[PDB]
Amino acid sequence: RQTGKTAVALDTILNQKRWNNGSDESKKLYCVYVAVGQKRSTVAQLVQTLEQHDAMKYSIIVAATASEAAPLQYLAPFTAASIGE
Amino acid sequence: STPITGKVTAVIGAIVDVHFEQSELPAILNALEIKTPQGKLVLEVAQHLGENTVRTIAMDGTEGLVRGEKVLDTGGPISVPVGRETLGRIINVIGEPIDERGPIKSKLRKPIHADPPSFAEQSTSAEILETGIKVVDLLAPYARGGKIGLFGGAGVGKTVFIQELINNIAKAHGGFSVFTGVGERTREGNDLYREMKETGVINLEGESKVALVFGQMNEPPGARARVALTGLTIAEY
Amino acid sequence: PPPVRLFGVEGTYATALYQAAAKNSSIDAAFQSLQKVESTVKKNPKLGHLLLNPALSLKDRNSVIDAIVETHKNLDGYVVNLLKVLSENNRLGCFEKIASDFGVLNDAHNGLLKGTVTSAEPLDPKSFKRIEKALSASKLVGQGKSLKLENVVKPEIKGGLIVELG
Amino acid sequence: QPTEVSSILEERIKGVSDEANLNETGRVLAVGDGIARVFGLNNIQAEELVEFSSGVKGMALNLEPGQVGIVLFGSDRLVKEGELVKRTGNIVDVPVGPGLLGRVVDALGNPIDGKGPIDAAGRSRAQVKAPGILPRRSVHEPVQTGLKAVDALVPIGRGQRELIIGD
Amino acid sequence: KAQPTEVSSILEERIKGVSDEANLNETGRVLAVGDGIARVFGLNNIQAEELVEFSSGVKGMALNLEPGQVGIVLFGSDRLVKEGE
Amino acid sequence: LVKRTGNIVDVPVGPGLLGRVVDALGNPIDGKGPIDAAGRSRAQVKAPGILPRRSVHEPVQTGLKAVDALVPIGRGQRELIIGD
Repeated sequence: RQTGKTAVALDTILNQKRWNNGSDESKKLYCVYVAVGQKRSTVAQLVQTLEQHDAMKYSIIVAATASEAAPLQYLAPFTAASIGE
Repeated sequence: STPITGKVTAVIGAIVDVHFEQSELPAILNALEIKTPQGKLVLEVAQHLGENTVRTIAMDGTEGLVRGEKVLDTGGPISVPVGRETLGRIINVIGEPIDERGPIKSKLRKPIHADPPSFAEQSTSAEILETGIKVVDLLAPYARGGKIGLFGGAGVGKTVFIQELINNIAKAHGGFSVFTGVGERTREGNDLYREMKETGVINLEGESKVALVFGQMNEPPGARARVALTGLTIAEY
Repeated sequence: PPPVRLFGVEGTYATALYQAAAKNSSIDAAFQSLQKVESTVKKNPKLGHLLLNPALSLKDRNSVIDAIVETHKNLDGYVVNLLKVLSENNRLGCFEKIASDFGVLNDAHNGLLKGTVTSAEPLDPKSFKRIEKALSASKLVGQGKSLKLENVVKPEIKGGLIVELG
Repeated sequence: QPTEVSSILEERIKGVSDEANLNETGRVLAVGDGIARVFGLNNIQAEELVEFSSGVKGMALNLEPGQVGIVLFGSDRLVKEGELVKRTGNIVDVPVGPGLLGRVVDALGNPIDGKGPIDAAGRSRAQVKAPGILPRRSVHEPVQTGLKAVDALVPIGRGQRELIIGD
Repeated sequence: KAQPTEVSSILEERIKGVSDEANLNETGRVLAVGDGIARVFGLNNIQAEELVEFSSGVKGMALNLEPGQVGIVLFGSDRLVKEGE
Repeated sequence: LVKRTGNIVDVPVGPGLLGRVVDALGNPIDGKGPIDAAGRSRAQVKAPGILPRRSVHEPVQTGLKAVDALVPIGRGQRELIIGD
């Protein structure tokens, strides 16, 4: 369910600041996260935690709040991948 | 202006297949209307199945309904009244109070289904509620802004804890409580009624705050499902 | 009992029309209005073919059927009632028109291409099938002699496989 | 492919193609295996008891737009296609009353104990909205089910709805 | 013989715009909408996997095409549209 | 075109098929050519009833000891097996 999976994602995304804090385009990464199968509260919490560590600089978040129906879900991972490309 | 109405054509299971006229196809989840010899028959449209016939699984008994009886749309989703006027009443899934407590006229009877808060309307906080029970006072705080779940089978009577929590909170609540009796056993319904009225929470004549709405468990399933929708609508209001 | 059941598939309407009209004379009378209706539908590329679409409203379907019938008395007979019934029962009956024609042929005309090793497109409009068949075949061979090509007799494939497999 | 076929599915078959005088009487198009479709009864009340002309009654749980289907509450050998069906126009009515006790009646009310007829307060509709929230108080009167543990550990009170689940 | 022409022009007319000037070739008529599904008759130019504006303010995806109707999954609530729109 | 064979599915059967591997209806597949027939009966024959049936009065050998003397396999012994 979440054996740290949500937490692991939070940790990896946040630790990205360790490298993105510099200026090297060689290693600076513009990470993003897709939101398949998540209640809007979880996304709110992850956004708040990221902004708390000041991660609103170079991270993105594809939002599929569990409110959204099947279309948004089955196309959200793919559209996120397109943003990633 | 024009009262849109159709011909309720087919009744299968607990669902009434409400056909409609040109441009009279009611939307899904809209409040239909069906006047019956037993009174009002509450049917909520389902998947609009084309052929100008929108399916519907009713919120009242399927019995007695006669094919071809006209059904006129209410122009929007299923509705129950919203406001402090609801306090002290047992609002039914159809919305007709089952306590014979007379219509407590409110400002609006909003449609049951609506939009949720945006991420710009969804906030979050860390607050603890005085649940008055040392169990929840110490081992697990209750959240003033967060869900507080529970568990336990039959005989653990968590509903008793629910009523107790409602009473203790209301005893120091600046805002009015709310409940939603999703398909409770009817006798437990009446006992909850008595305990809520006599505890002072449900001031039959005063200004109560804990508006208990019960799905009553003894109907076709649609009313039971939409009851929580109604209760969420009320609390949202 | 009809000449032979058409195995349904929106052919139930046509089968019933044939049976009811066969209660009356309503044989050439039935087929004539149907032929006129089909010709009228062909005579309007749109609004008569796009009119044969599921999306047409019930009021729209009844109105389109009425307008097609409005071509004077070209919709004379029980075909009017059948068209109106289909207008809510099943929109598309051009195949039902062809099936009505098939029933008419079964009542009076009969006949279909033989085949065997011939791909000819002839007809033998006679009740009997023990005399006129040879005359029809020989005539269609000696007159016209169109594209009746099955490429070659399948026996070539038969012998080829037979030899090629011991 | 200019279009699709003539159709996809159907609901009705017979070929009168005329006015509907089957508002009280029915046509038993499909009948078998204890379930029967009926053509007719244009505006029947759902779940109305209906009588098949052969001699077997029935209740109509299915009222599909084309044909309404009615359960054939008996040995189906008597029913046949095209047999007339008469609307009894009422919900399931069984004569039941204080004189019912001491015998065995069919759940269709008919006293089948073989020990004579049954006199009862009258026939009552068998499916009605139960006593809701209002006219009831908490079960206070006990019920002593005789068995020691039954009365003691899990006492089923007077008037209650307990169940005895088991293998 | 003016009667046939008048009848045909009246039949083409009185159809709002479904067969009047549109023929549902570029726009579409929604036969039915189950939950996010939208069996649509029309849009005779929409390709597979098509984002479509269902004229109810809610977009959606046309992720399957069939014989006589296109099943365009909707990216919004079912009540947000209606049959026939 | 679909041509009606006019006969229920029947298999080329007879003692001659000995040593020959035959396809579904009996089409030889090894490549040995034709194999004679002592009758081509339908693929679904009605089995003998009670009176035309009998007990397992004649035994046989399963060959491998294979727990076979333990549990025999006699005249008409419809034995079954199983495995991964």
